[PDB]
Amino acid sequence: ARFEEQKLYIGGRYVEASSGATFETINPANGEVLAKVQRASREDVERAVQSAVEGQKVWAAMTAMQRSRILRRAVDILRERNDELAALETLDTGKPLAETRSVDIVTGADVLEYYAGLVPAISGEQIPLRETSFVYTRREPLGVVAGIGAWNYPVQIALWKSAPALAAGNAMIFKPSEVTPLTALKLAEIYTEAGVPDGVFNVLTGSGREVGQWLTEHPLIEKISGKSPLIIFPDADLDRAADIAVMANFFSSGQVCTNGTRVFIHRSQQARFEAKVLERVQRIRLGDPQDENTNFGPLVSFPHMESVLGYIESGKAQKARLLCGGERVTDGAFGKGAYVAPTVFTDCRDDMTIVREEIFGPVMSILVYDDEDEAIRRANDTEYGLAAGVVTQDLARAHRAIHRLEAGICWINTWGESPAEMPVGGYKQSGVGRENGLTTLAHYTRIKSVQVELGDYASVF
Amino acid sequence: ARFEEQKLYIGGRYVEASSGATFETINPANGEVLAKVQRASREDVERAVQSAVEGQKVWAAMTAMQRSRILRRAVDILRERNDELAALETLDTGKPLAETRSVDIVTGADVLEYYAGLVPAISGEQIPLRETSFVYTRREPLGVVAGIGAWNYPVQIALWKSAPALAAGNAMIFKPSEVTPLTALKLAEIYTEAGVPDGVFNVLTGSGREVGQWLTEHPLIEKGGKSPLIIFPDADLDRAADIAVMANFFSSGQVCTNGTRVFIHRSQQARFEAKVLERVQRIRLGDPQDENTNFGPLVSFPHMESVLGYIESGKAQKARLLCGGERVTDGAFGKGAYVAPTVFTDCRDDMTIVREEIFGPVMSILVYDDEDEAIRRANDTEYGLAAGVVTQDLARAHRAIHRLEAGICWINTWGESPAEMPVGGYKQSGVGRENGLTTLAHYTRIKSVQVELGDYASVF
Amino acid sequence: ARFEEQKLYIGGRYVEASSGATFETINPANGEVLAKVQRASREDVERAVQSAVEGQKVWAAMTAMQRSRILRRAVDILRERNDELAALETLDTGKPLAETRSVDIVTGADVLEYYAGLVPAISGEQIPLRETSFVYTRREPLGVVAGIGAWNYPVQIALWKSAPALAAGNAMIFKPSEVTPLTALKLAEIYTEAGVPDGVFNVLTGSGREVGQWLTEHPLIEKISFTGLGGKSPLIIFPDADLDRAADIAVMANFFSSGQVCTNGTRVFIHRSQQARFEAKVLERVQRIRLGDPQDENTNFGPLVSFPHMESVLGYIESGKAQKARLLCGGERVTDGAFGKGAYVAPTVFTDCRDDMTIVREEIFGPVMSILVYDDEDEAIRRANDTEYGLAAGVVTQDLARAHRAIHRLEAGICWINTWGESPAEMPVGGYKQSGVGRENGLTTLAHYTRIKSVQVELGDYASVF
Amino acid sequence: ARFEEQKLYIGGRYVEASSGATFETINPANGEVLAKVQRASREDVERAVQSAVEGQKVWAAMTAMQRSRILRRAVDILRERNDELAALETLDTGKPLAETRSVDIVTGADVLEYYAGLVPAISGEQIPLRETSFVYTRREPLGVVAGIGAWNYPVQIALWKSAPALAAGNAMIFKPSEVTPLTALKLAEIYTEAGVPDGVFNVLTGSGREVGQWLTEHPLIEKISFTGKSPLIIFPDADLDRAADIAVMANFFSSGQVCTNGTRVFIHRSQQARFEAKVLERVQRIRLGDPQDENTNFGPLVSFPHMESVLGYIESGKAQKARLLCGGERVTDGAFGKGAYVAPTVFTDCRDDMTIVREEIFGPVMSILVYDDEDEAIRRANDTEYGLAAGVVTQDLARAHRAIHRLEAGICWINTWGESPAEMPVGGYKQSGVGRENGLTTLAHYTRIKSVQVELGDYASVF
Ligand SMILES: [K+]
Ligand SMILES: [K+]
Ligand SMILES: [K+]
Ligand SMILES: [K+]
Repeated sequence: ARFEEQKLYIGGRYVEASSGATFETINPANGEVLAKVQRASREDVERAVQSAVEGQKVWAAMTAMQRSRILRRAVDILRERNDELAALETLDTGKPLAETRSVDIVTGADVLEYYAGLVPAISGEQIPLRETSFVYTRREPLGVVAGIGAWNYPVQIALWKSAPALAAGNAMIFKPSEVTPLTALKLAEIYTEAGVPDGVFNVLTGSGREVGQWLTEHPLIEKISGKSPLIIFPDADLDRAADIAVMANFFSSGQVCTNGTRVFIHRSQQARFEAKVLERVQRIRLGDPQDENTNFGPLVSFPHMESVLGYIESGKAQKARLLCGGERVTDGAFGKGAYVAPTVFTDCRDDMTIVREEIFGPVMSILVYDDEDEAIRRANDTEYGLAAGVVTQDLARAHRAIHRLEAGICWINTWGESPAEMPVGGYKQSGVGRENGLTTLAHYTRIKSVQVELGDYASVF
Repeated sequence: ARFEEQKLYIGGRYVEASSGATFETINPANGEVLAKVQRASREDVERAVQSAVEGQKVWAAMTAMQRSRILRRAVDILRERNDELAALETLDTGKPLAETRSVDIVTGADVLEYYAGLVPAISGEQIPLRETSFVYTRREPLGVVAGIGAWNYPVQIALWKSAPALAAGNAMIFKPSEVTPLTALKLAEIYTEAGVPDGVFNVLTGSGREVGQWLTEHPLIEKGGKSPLIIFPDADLDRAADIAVMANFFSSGQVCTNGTRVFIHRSQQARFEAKVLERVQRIRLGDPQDENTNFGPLVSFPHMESVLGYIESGKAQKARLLCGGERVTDGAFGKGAYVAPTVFTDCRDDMTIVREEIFGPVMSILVYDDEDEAIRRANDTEYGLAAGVVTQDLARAHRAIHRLEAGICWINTWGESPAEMPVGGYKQSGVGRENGLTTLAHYTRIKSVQVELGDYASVF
Repeated sequence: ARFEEQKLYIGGRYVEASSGATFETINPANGEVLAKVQRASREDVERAVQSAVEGQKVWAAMTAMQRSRILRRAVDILRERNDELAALETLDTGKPLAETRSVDIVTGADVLEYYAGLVPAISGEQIPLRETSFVYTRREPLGVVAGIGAWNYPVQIALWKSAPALAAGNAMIFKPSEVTPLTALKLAEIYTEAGVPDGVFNVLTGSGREVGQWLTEHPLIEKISFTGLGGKSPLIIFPDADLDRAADIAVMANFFSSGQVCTNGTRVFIHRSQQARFEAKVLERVQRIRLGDPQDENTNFGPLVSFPHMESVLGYIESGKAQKARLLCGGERVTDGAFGKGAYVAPTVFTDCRDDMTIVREEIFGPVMSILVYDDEDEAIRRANDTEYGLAAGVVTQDLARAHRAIHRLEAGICWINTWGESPAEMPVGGYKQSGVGRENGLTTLAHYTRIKSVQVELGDYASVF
Repeated sequence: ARFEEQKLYIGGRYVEASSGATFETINPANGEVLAKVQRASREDVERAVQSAVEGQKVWAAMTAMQRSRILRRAVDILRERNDELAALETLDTGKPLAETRSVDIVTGADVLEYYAGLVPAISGEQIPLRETSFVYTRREPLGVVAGIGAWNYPVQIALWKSAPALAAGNAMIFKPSEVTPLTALKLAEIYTEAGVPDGVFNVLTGSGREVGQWLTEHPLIEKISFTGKSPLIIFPDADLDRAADIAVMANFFSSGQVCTNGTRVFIHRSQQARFEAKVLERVQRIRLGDPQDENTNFGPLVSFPHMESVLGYIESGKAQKARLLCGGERVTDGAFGKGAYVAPTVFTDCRDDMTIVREEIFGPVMSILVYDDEDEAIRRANDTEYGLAAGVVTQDLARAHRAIHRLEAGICWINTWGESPAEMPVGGYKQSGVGRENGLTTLAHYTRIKSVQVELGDYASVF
């Protein structure tokens, strides 16, 4: 009710859905209705697909450099409208302006810029077979792909998913989280203004698994779409360790997939470490995310808050020691918002629920260990295997330890800057591996292998 | 009957299954029971997994070049035993020895040889972030992976799947098709004899879907078409007929990539049919162990029954039966699963034999009037595995092939498939560097390591 | 006298050369003096080099993406000034405005845009050696490199050499051809306006081979790129060729830029049975070539680049006649009207040529096509290959097998089937460029302008045999 | 006189030179003549080239896997003949059998084995231009290339140069150092025995610069492969025992005859005394001796002229008042008098203007330089015309990382030394791994691109 009703984006313009049904997007800072948002119907999905199939033909028919300049123009518009997009994202997600202004759009534009540069670097192979025959391969666009948005980093993930897809000559239909639909629409406007052909990037808003499900079932849509340990070794700089543990747990109010929510500390260092974390947590600046001085906002929604409070209650019941936080923040204007205080449990155990399960809120679990191998064994003892980190002054030891840790992303004496080829939100590494940029593009193309026979054809018949 | 009971292969040796159950593998040339074969139980899966987990650590702890040398030793053994493995494959599958001796083991050994030489090249990336920080990557083995066998090219596909997986430092648990389980056990023996550590290549036999599911569900286990052939009016028709015949009757039509929808221009239909007929009439159907045979029985009696059902459907929908169309029962052939080479013509796009994959020796000939129409109809299908054109014109050959929607494309030939695709049959004698490297990457995972050497910054 | 004296370009501005010596650049269309141009001394080379050393440090300190942003701004400016730069190129080279306005700056900007986009992809390798030890690599700028220009595509080649050198983080000192020095200086201004730091692209003009020698001799110049690539490239027209397409290709392959192109197909092989029909088709096309004032956009064939080059070409034409080649058309200087004041040679075709003729054996770099008859395919290929040169080759045929088979048998690096003239980006030849670059060709080129630094780290114990 | 006169190896066989001239190769351990060796003439170079041209065509006509298998067969023969080849290399070079038996042939064969595996991984590209035109590229062999040998790692360098050249489908004409020509010929026989076609690897021996020049001049030779004062900076927080082990290894391995040797050793003033005592103790237990004895780890220099050159440099250091810490003379006791033995030598309190500091010596002579601060050390380290390798020793890896950024050498070591990159034809210890886009990249340098544009549409002409 703050903004006019949000409509579907198909064919370079907004169009009315065919379901007559809507949902609300709520500012988590105050419970205010930001906008009513239209639910795409199945008919509307078909409409987006046909728009996208035709649009993709125009896009693919352009030269590589033509596509590249168009995407580079979208980058420009993104950087000009950075503060405006951030403010909108802050309203929708609850994330502090200090985060959204310096991370979400910035890194998003950066990856779009990066991929735009690789568009003219997509080529195939030639393979000699014999004097009278050879093979050449062509990399062709998939056609139409679908992208499913995240609620923690809406615009960043929209950029992360659409950039390689569009760069590889595909159209994308994007469905943002129902929790956070606003910036995705803004993104689509920007693509259109930058010269991206109609239907190349359509946005379908929808709730529950339905709109996502229709994209999945549609035969013309070619493609679709942690409890990380932090081990503090005995020779760690404890100030660095506490800064890392705090950043790893409370940035974006703990709503990051790669968060280091299981913090292993050696028995001999437990007392000092707890005191240092305590000190850092007490000076966290929780507040209204529209205040530039806030560095810790409310959670993304009320139902998520209730879920986090459920986990915290689980931690108390299971006899984890509560070091700080542990409740909803309700004084002042906070009581109308979805605020959970930065929470830390210690003396945890591996069978505890707060330790086994992803919480996706500001809840750190501190676990005590006695020897190095034990800690690594326990760090690995999980279903997930997303990220891991070690803190130590001995790099030979760190080197040894990361060989033994079963995780795709490993941090040594830092945390949070995730590999550039991974569609996970938060800090992103300001540099990409050539092969990962090119391998990612390669995922959005299919290979055709053409064998040319120049000689006689042999038949056994 | 012919051979002793076949056991499970776990840990560098044969071991007893714990199901108390067996199935038979049958010689399709004469219907004799080749062997009773043990069924793996769920506990036998668990046993194979623990063996594999431990074997993989020994394997992965070796250098890439150490593994490569071992794999090359298996290559050397495979070439020595080529003829013997070929004859066994012919017993189990019915495929002519002339094929098995020159294709199945030769190309499988080739691909093992290829990955052994390529793997030590693989390195990681290093990426500076700023003066005090950098990230690097390394590719690591997945761990234990599962391989599911094909019935049409049992040992070739066993080699095609195990080669990159083993080269990349994984263990594989392999489950051959219940129709054709014999050669996969021989391959396991050969890996062991080559020096592959115990547990690195285990084989579990099983009937139906159960063993497959058990592998799929295991938490420690990490991981057809209706292809069109378009004959353009400027084609050499003799070459076209050669291509169409090979594309339909090699391995008795049991190839995934077969050109089972043959488009011919209306003005050339009559002459093309006569040329196909001349070639079909000299096909040498017979005992597949006889080196002079070039067309054997189908792989099994149930598969024969399914093909005969499709042939019945063709007649029912009034396709014109040009030749073949029945089981061959003369003399000793009536004891085998022999279906004559079969050609239907005057076919239409909506016919069941045209829409559905038969996996038997049934060619469908379709008439077109113009080139755009032939391309449109060729593309009008859910499948998209392979396609080919026959023409002598430079522009038309490339133009047409680029408009066809298939991943494997042939100009003026048929049948030799890219070496990076686990498709049985003839293989291209050449591999793209990127294709080879990419296949290897499917059997590895990337670990990214970021090191901060300076101060760490925090917003809190 | 048309333009003011042209100075050296060092440190983001024009500075005086230390000698008082100058040379002239001449408009080949009318013999007029376009400008006096200063000749650099050895001291100016030192000056330019010291400037380059320092500019390069500032340039290299930026990230690859920051460099690429700046180079993209240069691209934007080049597009803005396309017509102005083309007009100037036409004055200096005598090439038709229709060519310069659509080819020279357009493709040069294209290649700058390509390398700008490609360079931020470059990463290094990490190679584990054992549990406790690894080595990693990094690519680094060479430092200061030099480039030597060509007279036939001055600005296009200046862009071709400076684009990957600069993208990779180096500085370049460029010496354009003394025949055509004007546009290189304009390029230098444009790099500066775009934000390329002072000293990163310096231009030194000079006569003869001395400036080139001083650049080579300097110890702080890491690499020098000379190209200012001989060819006597064959075009084989097979009997099943479309003869109209073949005639079109042959004339484009011989008379574009008035025949002053490294890759030209100056030996045209025709089957004996088709010689007369093919000649008639070439002659028809040659007769409608619009030779004239290059400033007129309607002109498609200009004068040669200089009077001396014209005399050299006329010398070859005299040789062809003396050796009894049959003259099909042209064969003389064009002197009617104002053309007498310019360096104009008529489009010339000899036929009944023989492999031992001088015009067949030697590169002419002028508008002189040699037509040779053959009797079979193996003979054509053998004779096409029988030459010291191995630059380009082309075939015209409608048959799928013959097209690829003949090309596979031809010993040349640049090959064309049923076309001519669009050359690979990785080749520093002027003219039409292919609208697409192989990923590997691009990175390989970038790598020529970098060096590998290799760092091995030992985290564990060190072993000594002593 | 130990062996019969060595002839040229052209076209898979030994043939007589047409120069009428020979030179001698001398065993530096005892002064014995090993062999008279024929000098190739300009006419022999031509003969070798025409043999190479024809052989290369046979080699390139084979399938990629055929070439791969032949090169692998050569690897197996090299493993079989390791000890025999090592003994011969020891005779010719004076390098201890302990080195030659475990390093030279082992690592050479390792590199050939590596490249043999990549033969089938050579391929080109396809480049779309527009719907109606595309380009495909073919990687073809250059043809005939030349390799120039080095005297300090004869067989290893022969292997290092010939392996990618042959794997890429070229023929190579190889010219070993006149100081050490014997093993190159043995390698040539091994290639032939493995099935390499006649002419694909020819060997021409010669003295002076004649053969190398004639090869460079020859119009059918597409490429010639020819083969400083590297600093070792010991930071104040270095483990001095590690520092001393590295310094000693970096200076005295192969009797100091390695290209990448860290002959300028920078030590902080606060650590000079302790460091000197640690170097002294290690140097004193070096086992100088007959290189045929397995217990020897330090042999004579490669030749008598080289010894005299080294002794001249040692005289320069004394004359310029460098402080002699140890060694500093020819070892002449007993049998050693008949050989070319120079004691492991250490100068300290050196200065940057000293000849022994500024010039490369290629002998067992360490120059120790004192410094006061880290940036000064790094500056002085970079202040050399050369810029091959550098190393740092420190316990602070953050510091080491910063320092390698500032050091200008392209081969850098942190807390180690000696193992050079596996793409650089520099003898010695080698890194037991190669990054793909360098092995595969090196192969590319031995091929050229043929680019084929296919036009499927109308051809436009402005005329
Ligand atoms: K919301
Ligand atoms: K069977
Ligand atoms: K001029
Ligand atoms: K010697």
